[PDB]
Amino acid sequence: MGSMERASLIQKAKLAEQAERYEDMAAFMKGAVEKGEELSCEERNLLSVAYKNVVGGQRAAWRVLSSIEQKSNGPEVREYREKVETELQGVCDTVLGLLDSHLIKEAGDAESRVFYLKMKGDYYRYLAEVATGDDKKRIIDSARSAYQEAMDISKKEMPPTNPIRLGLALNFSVFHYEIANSPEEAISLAKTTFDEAMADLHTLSEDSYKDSTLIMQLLRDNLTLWT
Amino acid sequence: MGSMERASLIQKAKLAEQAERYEDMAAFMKGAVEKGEELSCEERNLLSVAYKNVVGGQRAAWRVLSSIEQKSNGPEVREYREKVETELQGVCDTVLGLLDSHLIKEAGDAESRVFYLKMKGDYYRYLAEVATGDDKKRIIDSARSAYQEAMDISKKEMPPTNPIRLGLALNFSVFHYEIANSPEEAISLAKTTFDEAMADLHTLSEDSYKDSTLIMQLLRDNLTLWT
Amino acid sequence: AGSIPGRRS
Amino acid sequence: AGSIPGRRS
Ligand SMILES: *Cc1ccc(S(=O)(=O)N2CCCc3ccccc32)cc1
Ligand SMILES: *Cc1ccc(S(=O)(=O)N2CCCc3ccccc32)cc1
Repeated sequence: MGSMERASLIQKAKLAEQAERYEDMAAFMKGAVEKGEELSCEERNLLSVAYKNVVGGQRAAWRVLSSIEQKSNGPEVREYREKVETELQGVCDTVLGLLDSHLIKEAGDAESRVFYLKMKGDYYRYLAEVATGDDKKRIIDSARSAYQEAMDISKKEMPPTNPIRLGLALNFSVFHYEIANSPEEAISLAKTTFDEAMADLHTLSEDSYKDSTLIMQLLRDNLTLWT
Repeated sequence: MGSMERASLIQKAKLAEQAERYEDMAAFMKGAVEKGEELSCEERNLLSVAYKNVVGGQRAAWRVLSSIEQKSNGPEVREYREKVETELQGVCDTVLGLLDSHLIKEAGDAESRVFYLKMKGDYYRYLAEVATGDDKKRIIDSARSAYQEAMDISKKEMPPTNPIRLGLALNFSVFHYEIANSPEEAISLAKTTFDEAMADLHTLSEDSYKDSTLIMQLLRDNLTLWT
Repeated sequence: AGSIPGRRS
Repeated sequence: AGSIPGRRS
């Protein structure tokens, strides 16, 4: 997308979202990141929405194929699951490459740095979902390390109702439950995050309250599923 | 897909549908058609499902973008609508190319020939939806001609409850209403098709009855919208 | 107006 | 379990 203006890529990413063309949206936002400038809050959300939707569809397809393959216990189901898996890994590697070159290193404000480290944890978590064996251990640790750095910054620099802090804790709790085989850590993190947010809601405007309580309900929904 | 076995392409098209990977499904079925053998009833449905879903998503996106563009009355919305439009036209040209090389000419049974001519009408109709001006006239006539040949065969060779005959009439009636500016022809075709199917339902088994009445309800739904 | 779906559903 | 959605909806 090197010949397209940054502002045109951003505008087209917004149009692609409205048209539910998320692969296009991700390609436009990759082009925008590769212009080399930092991203605003709105632009960070465009980048995350685009790739989360693309990889979310790949994950759903991989899960369908993996279930068929496991029930089967010819080579076609495995081959096609492997094709989808390789495509998913490629998208995760692309996102991780954008974060490493050079979004994270240029992100100095807590909001941007936590946002990008949360994304880094997420895309390593998606790699971990399809990984087997030993490199699987290192992929899991890479997710953990990214989430932990984001947690450390969020606890020092953001209030306990901040929606990025809350969403980070939500996703790190999913990591603990679904990837790291640590359901008690997942439950403890979700509960402590929920309770500390509840105690800070009194400080918020109506609009901030709506945002924080939305993510609190997601934490509660997981706690209900896990307990 | 030249190095993959026909039977593996078919199997992978079925898996891709289960995984809701319709672009993959269309690529597998294009590969299967290009093996050069005729398609069975089940394989014809795989081919149609795959491309109908791909182009259906493109049409929905084109409509979103066209509405934004018309409301706007920079170049980005038009450019992106044009990009989506070109991709849609490319998929339609691909399907039409498969039908012309060589599905239609090898289809001698009424069921297969009507099926492929109905598809030919449909993909010219999708081209007509985005066409402007004069070549638009020739595209409309190409859709009409394909549907008309399919109608002529279906009326001579299939009972009035046959689901392919019914779906052909449904789609040709949509062509008349939405493309050809002939709402009275659309209504007449839908009504006559419905009534002649109703009078032949007594001949059908439970399973055939369910299929014919499903498409009859689609004809009735359009008649309710149009009257 | 609706055209034929790809599958009965 | 649910992770954060891309948009509030
Ligand atoms: C990881 C993350 C958490 C919050 C946000 S947001 O900008 O505050 N926002 C948009 C995405 C989902 C959401 C849900 C509830 C409340 C706010 C949001 C972005 C990214
Ligand atoms: C164009 C067309 C019409 C019918 C058929 S089908 O094989 O009879 N079938 C599958 C697709 C949709 C459908 C709806 C109701 C009843 C039967 C069908 C295929 C293609």
